[PDB]
Amino acid sequence: ITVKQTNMENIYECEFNDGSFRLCTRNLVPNFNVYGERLIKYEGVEYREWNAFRSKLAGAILKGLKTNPIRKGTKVLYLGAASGTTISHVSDIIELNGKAYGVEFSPRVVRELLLVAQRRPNIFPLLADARFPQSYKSVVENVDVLYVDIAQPDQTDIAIYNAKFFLKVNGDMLLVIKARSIDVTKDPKEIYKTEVEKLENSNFETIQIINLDPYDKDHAIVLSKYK
RNA sequence: CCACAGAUCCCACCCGGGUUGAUGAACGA
RNA sequence: GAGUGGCGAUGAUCUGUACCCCGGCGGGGUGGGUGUCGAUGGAAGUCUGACCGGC
Repeated sequence: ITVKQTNMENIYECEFNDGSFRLCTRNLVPNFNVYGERLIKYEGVEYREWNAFRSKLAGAILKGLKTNPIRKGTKVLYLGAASGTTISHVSDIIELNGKAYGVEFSPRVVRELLLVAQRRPNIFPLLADARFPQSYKSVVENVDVLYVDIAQPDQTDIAIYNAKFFLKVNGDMLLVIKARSIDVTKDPKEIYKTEVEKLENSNFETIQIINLDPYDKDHAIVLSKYK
């Protein structure tokens, strides 16, 4: 075993007893895991193993995401927080300084998000519909990163709408494009092109476009900058 | 010896089972 | 001149030589099994489908 820093703040890799390499984050709440993930101690510091198959952000990293705009003390608005798998990892990355506002409109699921956000001062859960930022306007601030993973046909439009509400100028947006929930009939690759055009036809400046394959089928993630 | 009975067996329908479980399957608030 | 303090059944040794280490000893780690509990940890990991009867 060995753990060491990567190009990106508070994100680390492990050399393993066998010789595999897995991503991990520095555990903000030591002894405690959110999904079933492995806890690893090295030189008396505890890391949480970041499974790429579950977290699209880890997936994006392993698919060579240039620069990660989520770091120490970053303010992120996180649309589609779901059960808290990925958002827990951005909690770790961001540390007590930065803040993460987790928007999620499915109660059956915010149920389990609560448990994550109780243990974590970083995370401000919100049972609200991301199509109406008016209904959480009164709790959030402006932000550096708009991380958007929402299952919706008009997911791109929703994201833009939130952006002009809460995204700082020169802030970054990580937008997960879910082809099969925008249209199961269309070709995933046509969809990626047309949704990126929406961002450009607003004024987002496409920085990097990644295809999340192995890890996520018919998905892509866009990193771009709001102007 | 036949006749006729008997009940069984199916045998197939018939019904219910039954698409909201037939089966068999060794326990321990 | 008076009182105290003096081996020993009313009881020494042998083995948990742990490893080896740095300074017989100090400290160190690695060990054993054992007390606690835990983790989430690890366990063909989670039955079966042709026709069941009543008549």
